[PDB]
Amino acid sequence: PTVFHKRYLKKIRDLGEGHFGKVSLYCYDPTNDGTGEMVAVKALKADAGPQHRSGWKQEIDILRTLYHEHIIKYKGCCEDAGAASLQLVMEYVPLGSLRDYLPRHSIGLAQLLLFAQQICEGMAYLHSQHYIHRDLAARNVLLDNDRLVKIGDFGLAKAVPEGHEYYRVREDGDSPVFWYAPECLKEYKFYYASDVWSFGVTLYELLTHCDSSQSPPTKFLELIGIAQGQMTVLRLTELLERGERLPRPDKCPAEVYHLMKNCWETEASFRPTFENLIPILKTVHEKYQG
Ligand SMILES: C[C@@H]1[C@@H]2CN(c3nc(Nc4cnn(C)c4)ncc3F)C[C@]12NC(=O)[C@@H]1CC1(F)F
Repeated sequence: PTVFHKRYLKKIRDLGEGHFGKVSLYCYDPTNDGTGEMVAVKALKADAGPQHRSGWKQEIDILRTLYHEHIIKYKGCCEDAGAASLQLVMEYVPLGSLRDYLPRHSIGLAQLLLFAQQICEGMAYLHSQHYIHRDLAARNVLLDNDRLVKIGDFGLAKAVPEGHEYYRVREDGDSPVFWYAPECLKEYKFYYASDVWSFGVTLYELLTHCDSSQSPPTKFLELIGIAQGQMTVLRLTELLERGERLPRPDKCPAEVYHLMKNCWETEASFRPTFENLIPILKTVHEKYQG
């Protein structure tokens, strides 16, 4: 409901961008004095079509309903007269994404497990509100302080229909395939369990400290190869169906790797839910925090 008046918005730097969206940091100063609040502003590119324009409206609506300690804070909207859509004004998360953060900050296993737990809390919340995320990756997890993590982007989030257990996707070129379960790649259906597979990939990223050479696209493309034309996805699907998985990250405990493998069961019904993961991670965290 909060309206941001464009006249007090001053652009500081870009925070990120995608094919149809862009996030920039702004100081919102209705005085030009020392009370200026830092905000993250997501805008939809003016050249986006009706599909993305309606998806944007839906994305804005999704963030307005969402309220949880491990979900980025919705702040308000304002008129993007330049793009004739609204702008999503959210809180500014200071330390960035774990993808930006982890390669430069040697973080302990215990803090990593705490992040993992917090991601599950935020996700079990999203799923209780009958929404699937569809883009759960370390790049979408913002670090507030060394003990507070938040899911900070919902560009692909969708409402799970009333009499349904999954959503029909209709796959595109922007689809994060290396974070996707077999049922997503193959049957074009995204379940609540499909987000759990993606969490297993995010957990692998956390345990590799988001090292680019150890990344899911890097490791999967090494296994599939690159002379494989129009068949990266088919070859990814079949390696997953043969039981092939991302390797065990160096210094990752065997029990935690087992948990990652359990999130990556080929059979979606065999995967734990996020509500199931919370007591398990709470307990594995305490264990390594000692
Ligand atoms: C979580 C992922 C990125 C980064 N975002 C945010 N980043 C921050 N803090 C921060 C501090 N340094 N850095 C680099 C980033 N605070 C709030 C944010 F909302 C939102 C976002 N989504 C996007 O960027 C999508 C891709 C697009 F459409 F722009």
